[PDB]
Formats: sequence, C-alpha cells, structure tokens
Amino acid sequence: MKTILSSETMDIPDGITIKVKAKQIEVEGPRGKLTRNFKHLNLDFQLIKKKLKIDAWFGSRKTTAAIRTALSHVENLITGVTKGYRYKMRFVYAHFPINASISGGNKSIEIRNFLGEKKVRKVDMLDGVTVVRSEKVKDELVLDGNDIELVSRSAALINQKCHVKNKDIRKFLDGIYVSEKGRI
Amino acid sequence: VTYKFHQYQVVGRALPSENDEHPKIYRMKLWATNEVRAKSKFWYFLRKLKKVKKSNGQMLAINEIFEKYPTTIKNYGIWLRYQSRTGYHNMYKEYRDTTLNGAVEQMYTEMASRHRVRHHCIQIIKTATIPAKLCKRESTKQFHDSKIKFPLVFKKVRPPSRKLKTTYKATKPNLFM
Amino acid sequence: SHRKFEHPRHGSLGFLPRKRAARHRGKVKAFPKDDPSKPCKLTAFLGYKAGMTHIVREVEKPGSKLHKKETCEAVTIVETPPMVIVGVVGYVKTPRGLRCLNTVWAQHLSEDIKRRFYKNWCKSKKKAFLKYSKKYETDEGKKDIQAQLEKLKKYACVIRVLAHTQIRKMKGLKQKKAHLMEIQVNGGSIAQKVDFAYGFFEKQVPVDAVFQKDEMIDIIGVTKGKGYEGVVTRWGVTRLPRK
Amino acid sequence: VSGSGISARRIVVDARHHMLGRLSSILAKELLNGQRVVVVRCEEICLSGGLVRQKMKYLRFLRKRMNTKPSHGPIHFRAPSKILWRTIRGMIPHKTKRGAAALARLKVYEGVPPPYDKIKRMVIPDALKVLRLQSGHKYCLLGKLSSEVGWNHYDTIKELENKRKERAQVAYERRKQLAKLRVKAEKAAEEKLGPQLAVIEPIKY
Amino acid sequence: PFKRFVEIGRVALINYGKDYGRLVVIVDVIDQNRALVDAPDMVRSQMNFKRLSLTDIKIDIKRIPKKKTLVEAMEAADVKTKWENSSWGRKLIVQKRRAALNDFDRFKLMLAKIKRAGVVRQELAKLKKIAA
Amino acid sequence: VKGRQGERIRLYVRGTVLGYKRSKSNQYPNTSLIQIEGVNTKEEVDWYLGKRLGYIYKAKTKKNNSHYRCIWGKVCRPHGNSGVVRAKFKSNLPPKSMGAKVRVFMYPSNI
RNA sequence: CGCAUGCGCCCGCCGUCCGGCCGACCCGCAGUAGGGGCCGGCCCCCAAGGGCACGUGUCGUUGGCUAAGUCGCCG
RNA sequence: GGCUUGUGGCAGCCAAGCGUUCAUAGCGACGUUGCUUUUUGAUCCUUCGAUGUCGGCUCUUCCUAUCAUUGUGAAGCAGAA
RNA sequence: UUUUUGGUAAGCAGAACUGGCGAUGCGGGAUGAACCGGAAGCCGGGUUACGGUGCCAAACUGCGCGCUAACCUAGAUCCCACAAAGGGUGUUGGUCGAUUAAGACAGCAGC
Ligand SMILES: [K+]
Ligand SMILES: [K+]
Ligand SMILES: [K+]
Ligand SMILES: [K+]
Ligand SMILES: [K+]
Ligand SMILES: [K+]
Ligand SMILES: [K+]
Ligand SMILES: [Mg+2]
Ligand SMILES: [Mg+2]
Ligand SMILES: [Mg+2]
Ligand SMILES: [Mg+2]
Ligand SMILES: [Mg+2]
Ligand SMILES: [Mg+2]
Ligand SMILES: [Mg+2]
Ligand SMILES: [Mg+2]
Ligand SMILES: [Mg+2]
Ligand SMILES: [Mg+2]
Ligand SMILES: [Mg+2]
Ligand SMILES: [Mg+2]
Ligand SMILES: [Mg+2]
Ligand SMILES: [Mg+2]
Ligand SMILES: [Mg+2]
Ligand SMILES: [Mg+2]
Repeated sequence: MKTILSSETMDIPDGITIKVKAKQIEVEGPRGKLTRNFKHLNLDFQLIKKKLKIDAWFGSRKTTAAIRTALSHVENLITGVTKGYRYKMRFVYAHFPINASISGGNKSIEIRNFLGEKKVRKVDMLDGVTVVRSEKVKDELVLDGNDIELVSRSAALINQKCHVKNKDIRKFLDGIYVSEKGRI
Repeated sequence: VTYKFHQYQVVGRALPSENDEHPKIYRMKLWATNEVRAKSKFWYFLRKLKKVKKSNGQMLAINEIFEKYPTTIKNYGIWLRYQSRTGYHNMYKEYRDTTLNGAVEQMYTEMASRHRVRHHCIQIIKTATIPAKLCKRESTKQFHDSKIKFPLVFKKVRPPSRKLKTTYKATKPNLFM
Repeated sequence: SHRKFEHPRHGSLGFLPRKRAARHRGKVKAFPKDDPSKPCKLTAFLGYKAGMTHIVREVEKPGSKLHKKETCEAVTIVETPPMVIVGVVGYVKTPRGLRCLNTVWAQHLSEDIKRRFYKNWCKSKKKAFLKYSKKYETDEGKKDIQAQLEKLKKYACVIRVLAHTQIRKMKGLKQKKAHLMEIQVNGGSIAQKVDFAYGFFEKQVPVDAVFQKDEMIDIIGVTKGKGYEGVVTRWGVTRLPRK
Repeated sequence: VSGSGISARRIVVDARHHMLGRLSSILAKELLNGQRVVVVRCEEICLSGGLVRQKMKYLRFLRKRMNTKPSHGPIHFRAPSKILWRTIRGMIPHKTKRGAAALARLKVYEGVPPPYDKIKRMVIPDALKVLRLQSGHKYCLLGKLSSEVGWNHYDTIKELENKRKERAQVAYERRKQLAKLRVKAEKAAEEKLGPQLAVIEPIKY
Repeated sequence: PFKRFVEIGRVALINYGKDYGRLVVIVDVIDQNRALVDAPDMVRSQMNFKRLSLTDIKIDIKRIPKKKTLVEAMEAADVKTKWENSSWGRKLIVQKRRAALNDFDRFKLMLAKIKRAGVVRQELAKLKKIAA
Repeated sequence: VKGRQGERIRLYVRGTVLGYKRSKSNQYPNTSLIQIEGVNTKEEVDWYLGKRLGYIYKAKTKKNNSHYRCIWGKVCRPHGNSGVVRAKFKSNLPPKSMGAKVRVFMYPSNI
C-alpha cells in the first residue's frame, strides 16, 4: 500500500538563512553555519515563500518515516545556529574522586583516579564542541556547541570511556553521566 | 478487446424423468478463459451444490457477458473463497478497472502474488460495481479525488521499438520528473 | 583421528621457500617512511662483517637486577668505510606502483665500481660509461644533464642515490669489485632531495652521516650457507627411535 | 543478448556506475563475437547488495585455496580491473582457444590512462545503475570494495583522476568558446547561403 | 519541485508501441500504473504510464469529458500547434522527414550541406585572424 | 578531406559470423548464423531474405594471381527475434570464420 | 641505465620482393526525488535516434591553372 | 566407505514443580520437535586372479558442540571465587 | 506410480497390478541404467515434445501486476540430493471485535 502523497511542513524562523539544493541543506545563523547531506533520502525538499516542505510520492510506510526525521534534523540545525546546545554531565563516585583536566582550549579532557586506577583516560571533543567544568555545581561538566550530534556524541565518548568492568555495576555506580540535555 | 478471463451465464438442468418432467433450471455466472472451461466449472458446482452430475444433466444455454460501458472507470468488489496451504478462507477485494474482466484478472494476479494461491484454488462468490462512497479499501479510496495529481516517480527508459536499440550510446539517459 | 598429543609445529611457514637467495647482497625490501619536515638524510648503508668480541659495561636500568652492575655481552664489528655517491634515480607514483623514471650518473666513476658492470674486467676493453662521461664535457651535454635533473624535480616522488663501497680499502676481503645499491633519501621536498643527491656526486658519505651511537638499526644480509640438509637439522623435527 | 553487431576497430567503455554482472555479460558476448573492447574507470563499477554483503562474498572467495599448494590457485586478484577481468572470464569458455582469443581482445584499466583520456568513451544502457537499480537499494563501488580487501592504489587513482578531470574541464571550455565563435560564422554565412538553407530547413532540428 | 504531473488535462506522448508519436489527454486515473486517455481520433481507453511521456501542455477539462468537449478544449489551447512548434515535438517530425527522403532528395541535401560547410569554414577563418 | 585509399563505393553491409545452427549439445554446420549490422528485429530481416552473401578471406598461396578467396552464400530465413539470420553457403563455413565479417550485398533486388 | 662485434652490425633513403581495413570521423564533468541556458518568471533535456566530413571520380581519364578553406606529409 | 540412527551423543519447545519469597538467576517433571555420524547395531551395495588386520611412536592439516587465553551480556554478581 | 507385509529405519527384506531398465541409442533433468519427452534405415526442408530464451549456450536483459531486502553464503524448478516443533512491534494481505468530532489515542493539564 503506497500512499500517493505524504507531506509535512515546518516554519523557518525570521533570522535564519536556509539554503537547499539537491537535498543539500545549509543553515546560517548568528552562532554559525551548519550543513547536512540528505542525498540518502528519496524525498522532495522545497522552500515555499518561509516554510520547508518535504514530500514523498508513492512511498511505503518505511519511506514516509523519513519525512519527519528530515524535518527534525533541519529543526535541530536551526536551533543549533540560534540557541546552541548545552549538555551537562555529573561525576558519580563513592570513594575515589574523579579528577578532570581541561586542556587544549577546552577541546580535550583527561580523567584520572577513576576508581583509583592509574590509567589516564583522554577524550578529545569533536569539531565545534567545547568542554568546561562548571563552577556553580559540584563535579559537573558542560559541553557546548552548535551541532546536536557532535555535542551529544562528545558526551557519549566521555561516558563510555569510564565504564566499570569486572564488577557489579548495580553497586559500583561510578562513572560520568549526562544529567541535562538542554540549550544555551 | 482481448481479456484473459470471460464472464458467462451457464444454464442447465437435470435430465427430465418420469417423476420430474420439468426439473428445476439452474443458472450461474462463471469466469473462465473460454466457453469449454466455463461449462466444466458449471457442472462442478451443480454436482457439489445441487447433486446434478453432467452425466445426468442437460446444458441449456451459455452466453458471454460483456461490460456495458468499457470506456468509463468503475469500482469492483469481489467476494471470494480460496484455499491456503492449511485450510479455507473468505476475503473481500476491491479493484478499479474499465471492465469487470480486467478487475477479475487483477484479482487472480493479486491472489497469486500475495498468497501463492493458484487459479483452481479460488471460488468467486460475488461480484458487484461499488459506488465510490461505498468502497472500503484505501487502495481504491485514494484515487477518488477530483484533483488527483502526482508525478511519475519511476519511468521505463527504452526506444519506441527495438529498431532503435543500440548496445552502446555516447551519453547516459537524461531523466527528470 | 586426532593426534594423540599437542605440540607446536616445527619451523616457520613464513620463511618459505627455504631456497638459496637469488642475491648475495642484502636487499632493502622497505625503506623508512619519509617525513618532509626533516632535513634530507640517507636511510641505509653498506658494511662488512669483520668479527665478534665481547664488552663489559655498567648497566643503568632502574628496577632491574642489573642496575648499577656490570654485564658482559657479545658484539659484532662491522667495518663501514665511507660510500661514494655516483648517481641518482627518481621514481613516479603510478597506479601500478613506483616506476623508475630516469637515472643520472656522475661524470667520473672509479675502477672499483666499473668492475661491477663486468664479468671479466681484465679481458674487456673497459668501455663502460665512456660515451656517457663525454656529454659532461660539452655545454650542450651539460644542459641535457641539468634538464634531466629538473625532470626528476618535477615528476619524481621518491629519490634514491646510487652509492658504492670502497672495497679496495679492506685488503682482507681480497675483492676489487665494489658493491652498488640504491639508498633512499628522506626529508625535505623533492627539489631538495635532487639537490642533496647531485651535490654528493663523486663525494664520500661517512657512516656517521647515516647512523649514530645508541640507536636501533636493522641488519639485512644472507645467512651462512650449509648446503643440502636433512629434516632434523633443517626443520628441527625430533629423531626417531634407535631401532 | 545477441551482440551489438557494429563494425569498429575498437570500443572504449566507461564503466562508471555500471552494474558489474550485467556489464560483464554484455561485454562477454561482444568479445566472443570478435569485438575488441577497452574498459576504463573499473574502480567506479557498482555492485548491488551493498559493501557488507559484497565484502563477505569476497572473504569467502579468499578462503578458497589448494590446501597442499596455495600457489596452485585460486588466484585472488584485489584490483578493480582484475576483478572485472575475472568476472568476465567466468562468462567465457576460457579453457578453449575460442575463449582464450576472446579474452585476449579485452583490456581493463583503473582510471583513464593515456591514450584513452582523449578518446570518446561510450556507455551501455542495459548495465547502467540508474536504469537497473532502484533508488534507495544498497550498492557499493568496486574501488571501495577493492581497498578493503587489499588494493592500496585507490588514492593514487583518485589524485590522477582529479588531475585529468581538471584538464578535461579546460579543454571543454576551449571547445565551448569555439562553438560560440561558430554560431557567429553561420549567421554571417546566412546572407551568402539563401537557397542552401531552404533545402536544409525541413531537415534541421 | 517537479515540472510535470499526472493530472486531468495533461497532454502525454505515447513513447512505446503502435500508437508511438501520438498525443493523448489524460482524462482520468485508474491507479498508480494506469490512466484513462482520450484523443480526437481514438476511442477512450486505458494504458500504462510506462508507455506515456508527459509533456508541458495541459488543457482545462473536467473528468472524462465528452469527445466534443475534449476536441474544443484542445483547439482552444492550440495543443497540436504548440507541440509541433516546440523543439521536442519537432524532433519527431524531423525524424520522419529524414527517413522519407528519396535518393535524389538526399543528393540535393548533400550538396547544400557541403556548400554550407565550405562557406561557414571560411567565415570562421576570418573570425580567427581578426578576432584572435 | 582525408586522402584515404580504398574502395570508393560500398554497395554492401557488414555481417558478423556468430556460429552455426546448434542446440545445447549438437551443432549443424550446414547452416550459419549471421548478424547483419543495422538489422535489429525479425521484421527488418524480410528485406534481406535471399540476398547474396560473400565470405572473403586470404589464403597463403596465389590462385588466379591473388591471395583472396570467396565463398558465396545467401540469407535464407530469420533466426530469433533480434535480427539474426540463418545463411547457407556453397560449402559449410569453417569454424575459423567465427567472429569474421561477411559482405551482405543488395542483390538480387526486389525493389 | 651502461656497453654493444670491420668484412660485421644499426639507422635515413631508393627500388626489388615476401608473410584483418573500406568514412572502420568524434576526450566535458556530474546528477537522475534532476542538470543547464536566459532575463523570481521564460526557455532547453525527454538517448550518438546527434554532429562532422567532396560524402560525388574505373582504390578513381588526359592536359592546365588554382583565390581562400579543409586535410595529409615534413623540419 | 555408502544408506539408515533404533541405540549412543548433542540441542530446542510447553511449564507441574524446585529455587527462604519467586514457573523461567540457575533448573524443567509429565509430554513433545530435532540435530549429529567421534558409539554400537541393522543391511550386504563395492573389494575374496588379496585395498596389509590392534595400539603406540612420529608428522601435518582440518572441525567447534570453547578447557585456557582476548572483548562483552546475565546472576539468588558486595569483594574474591 | 499405486496397493501392501516385516522392520525405528535403510540405496533393507518380501508380495500384488502395470510400465520401465536389463537387451536402447536420441532431446531434457549440470552430471546419472530406471525421472520427463521420445524410441532409431542413409539424407535435404519444415514443425514440435520435454525443457528453455543475462553470459557460459541456440532463443527476449521482450510486454505486464504484485511480493521479497536476508549485517545466517536471501532465493532460484518433478524424481533430487533434506529440515521440524516453536517464535518475530520485519513486511504484505485478509477475518472478527472494540473505541472515535457529543473530542478517541499519545503527550500535556488538575475523574
Ligand atoms: K591419530
Ligand atoms: K637452532
Ligand atoms: K627423539
Ligand atoms: K572527391
Ligand atoms: K539418533
Ligand atoms: K577380499
Ligand atoms: K507475518
Ligand atoms: Mg567479581
Ligand atoms: Mg614487500
Ligand atoms: Mg659449506
Ligand atoms: Mg545466444
Ligand atoms: Mg524431558
Ligand atoms: Mg583387486
Ligand atoms: Mg597390494
Ligand atoms: Mg595400498
Ligand atoms: Mg560457536
Ligand atoms: Mg555473593
Ligand atoms: Mg538383495
Ligand atoms: Mg544379463
Ligand atoms: Mg540436478
Ligand atoms: Mg531435420
Ligand atoms: Mg528482464
Ligand atoms: Mg512456521
């Protein structure tokens, strides 16, 4: 059962310069510029004027599922260049304090003393992502950037770098976890 | 012009006997590829539904039924019974076609595709021309639009005839919707 | 059925076939990766194995049993007189690997290197590179030589120098036919490599310009020959019972 | 597939975005009919099913080896040109003289080496991806597959192709300008040619 | 943004079969694969989209109109004149004309082309020496 | 202008010798399959039916002061749906002629 | 890349003589849910299904002249 | 060696019950579906103008239904095991 | 093939009717005594059977509809060279019932 036409629309803010050509969307705002390649989607992107219209013709239920995904990605780009994204992480430990060392212009972090281990864990932030230790809150990291995927993925790298092993993780709750998914 | 399946009215009765000099006359509307196969399927049902075998029966009339308006589009509903690999089932199907012959051809093709049901495992219970407002299947409803509009997403690239076919060409096909 | 007991196989299948090498001089199968940011420098050198002896030194290995103790360790003496650069060769990076583009030789070649080009040097007329050496004597010929060098600077991606040993200086070897090999030049741009190579034409490069003290090096050569040999000695399979 | 049947001294085929198997079968028939074929840009051939499936298939191929003497085959070529060559060999009776001669009329190259960089290159519609593969279905390039199975020249071909394309763009501009200079010439010649243009008018597109 | 759509009134070219080269009007749509087409010189019938090439011409008609209504709508929009005057429609006409040339006509065309080429080449040479 | 030296008029079309009439397991050399350049359908083959065919090849020795030899044939019937034809020659063509070219003349003429 | 045989060998010519062609003309790249050309509007595409070429003479008659143009050969 | 797989070996499904509580952490009664040819039988197709008939020694290669080693999920996994 | 006894079963053993092989090539089933077609003097032409028409390899990458996407070697033709119970919010059809513009469902808000 292929529906003849499935379409969804979104409103482009007033202070955003959106450029679309051959499923190559470029969004420019006060914070910077973001671009995503949507050539892998068999959809029809159109700017009508400002609004963005995405249509799928004679697409199966799987094909039409990408319509909302495309709009959400475009919406994230608009929010990235307007408000930005801010992910907050909290150190969790029972006995050994977790020591963090920001270096390289807030583009890198080193974790020491995780569960008393002498190994040093080094994580490099992705492009456009900066990590800063919060001062208002105790043992809190703040990651900021424009691309949600890069900021969120940077937080995931830190979280997975500090997994406890050979222990009951239910009791050994040590680690660095994302506590807030917000925007600047 | 040419149809795979033809609709026939077959009329028959049991042979007259001393007890019944005027036995009941039975009629059926059957689908078959030609008259000979229509008659054979008529006796199949009379044998199993009225207990009248061809050996003790009489064929009276056979006439082919043609679509009245073969130039307009109608919605056709088909009630059928079919045999799967594990039993028997009933289903209702809808089709859009200019003639009921085409709609029946689509039904057999669909049953073969979606259910692997061969022709001889299908019995047509009822057929009817459904008005647009009484259709049930969404595959038929979506084309009930006065402003029907869509592009040709998939095109078949080919020369008008094989006379203009060449193995090699200087440039790739130029396609746009 | 499965073998009764398990032991590792005898010998390595990574050194097959166990044939006589098709060469006497050790071939460099791979040169060090080139770092353009570093100065032009040679990557290989030829030497001759003189013999072995032992030395005593005081070890400085914190945490070791030998820390501040003396250890006796065997060493090998390799006599490495300076090599003479006699040419330059450039390679172009192609989809079929490196291809030799051109070879430019020096004007003057020693008798020792010229012997490498003959099977019977004394009986020959010794015509090698005589006509080639003449084009260094004319202005038009000199321009052609310089044009060939500029061609390497433009297309070559890998530059190697042709260098030979001064085998006459080691009378114990009893050999006058010198050994020639291509030594890759690493560091700098392609133009610097060509200028580096051409500047050494007919000059000597000491071993100290290539290696230094306390660094790790790789030694390439052909092992001692031993002729036809049985499986026990050749592969290390255990002997069968006496009976 | 009966064959093109055209009379040509040589046919140069650009294999970019051609399905490997369908291109192979057509070329195999052309070679068997006595046609000499040159295939360029074999690294851009497309294989349906995606990289993961095609990579797994090649790894199964790498398993096959004569246990007692691996040098006795099968030989597992890694370069795109050789993979295409071996694919065609499977569609030819290569163990007969007729088949061997047919294979000897085939040449395969990665990229577009000279002199074929200045020779017209044709395509084969029956093997084109745009006509044979539905948009959205998985496929991989033969060059990408070759790189992951031990072909280390992918970058070299990529740089040489970029250099060739830029030179071709410069040549294209020269012809583009020469065409603009020729439309003026015909307009000037229009006055001289009055009767001639009348005859050609019904035939001109 | 697509340029051509399947809709009531769209003029289509039959690109395959016996009816190749003829123009038809889509008067109704059966399903995704089939449409109801009608032309002044043919009976209304269904055909697959695989045999149709949509054009830029689109007349204003209602669904399944009468033949008289269809004919006047096409004449009001000059469907035939627009198609034949267009580059796409002229290509089909020229192909038929070239195939219909007899031996003598081909000889005349050869002379005209040869003379045309000779004069054009001379003009180019002047545009080379002068406008180098 | 080209300055070419060769035949000044061509009154024939080239045809490729594809093989013999055959099955998956048997071969019939008395009939040959010829592909005529430009003929892509069985209907187009009707024009060439009965047309004379010439298989010209070179021998090592000279006969009548020439190394050329000619075996004559003609188009008998179409083969398949894609314009291939069946041809008969005064003698069965040798397998060496597979992939070679033959001249398809325009005579005998019915037009 | 070096050196290459004096009654030999290698080249540039001229003849002698020997073992599949017939216009065998043609370099844009890229995309295909698009790409260009012109002034958001209007056009082009929708197969080289094109274009180019004395393409015209017994593989081509004799004797001249020959503007430019095209083509081959040659430093 | 081949067919077969009763027997031998290995695996799954249902969930009565066990598991302090708690069908399914770990187990699976009563039943039921399979796989394997490293057991033994059944058969007698090949070999009786002969295929050298136990085991060990030696040596290579292969399988996975994984004993240890690398990376992980689960627990009636605090740690250790 | 079918009926049929012993046996867990067997390319096992034993009967019933007919055909086949053995004694027989030939086309198809890649390959095969028995399966499908079909039985034959030596030849030319025509047409078929079974089986086929992307290449190997004679005949369509023919004209149509749908289904499938296999990160297990997806699957690919009587005999025939295997696969089961049991499962999947993979996807596609169908059957029965329930709810919904008097406002359902999700989320949000204070029934
Ligand atoms: K053993
Ligand atoms: K040893
Ligand atoms: K021993
Ligand atoms: K001429
Ligand atoms: K068993
Ligand atoms: K025996
Ligand atoms: K299902
Ligand atoms: Mg533990
Ligand atoms: Mg190596
Ligand atoms: Mg010795
Ligand atoms: Mg064929
Ligand atoms: Mg049990
Ligand atoms: Mg014996
Ligand atoms: Mg013996
Ligand atoms: Mg023996
Ligand atoms: Mg396992
Ligand atoms: Mg415990
Ligand atoms: Mg017996
Ligand atoms: Mg007997
Ligand atoms: Mg078989
Ligand atoms: Mg016959
Ligand atoms: Mg097909
Ligand atoms: Mg099941």
